[PDB]
Amino acid sequence: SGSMIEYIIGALGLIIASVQDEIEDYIWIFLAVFGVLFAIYSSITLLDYSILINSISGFVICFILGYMMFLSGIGGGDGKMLIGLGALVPKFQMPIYTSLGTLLNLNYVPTFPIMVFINGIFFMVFLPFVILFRNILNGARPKTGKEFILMFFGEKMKVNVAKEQKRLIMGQNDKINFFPADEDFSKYSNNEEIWVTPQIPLIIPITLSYLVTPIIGDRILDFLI
Repeated sequence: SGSMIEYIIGALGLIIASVQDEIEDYIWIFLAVFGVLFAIYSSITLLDYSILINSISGFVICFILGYMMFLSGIGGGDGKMLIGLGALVPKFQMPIYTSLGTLLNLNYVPTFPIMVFINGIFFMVFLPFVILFRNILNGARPKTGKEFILMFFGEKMKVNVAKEQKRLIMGQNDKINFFPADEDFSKYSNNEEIWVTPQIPLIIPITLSYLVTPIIGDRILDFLI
């Protein structure tokens, strides 16, 4: 309940961010700045050096965790918006039910921004299953080997619609490259069926996570341990 006005602004940033899909660069930096500036105002106003400290700290702890996630190559992307969210909304109303939670929850530690990510990553684990159905409902069945694997991670449509939506060619039948990105690598095929990369941006699960975490908190970590 405390830091409400703040929370509402991160939510905006992420919904703009989750929807759009370059501007991902302007948003992250804006969140940090408004956040830091905002803390100054609240601090002097509320008269609590308490506020400012978590903020700066939050920005820092997050820079390190993502820069490391950046470096330990995995993170690849987004670690950045978790960064900015950090120096603004670290710490927000939220239930804890784990030993780790008592830890993630502390003085400087940006609890919510961090939590929003963890709960966010598990969500991404539903994705392949989301696409499994999108594909079922799309009236697509698999005829070959890699297709089954594909059924979970890719979406099948006609080269007409393929080019129409101008997507990344993933492969035909078993000629699948599960990591394609020669641009639209010569879409040279008949107006037939093809496999392509979907655009389900990990940004979403994190935004869903942003909104649900305040209600969920540590529960998922609990059940999964």
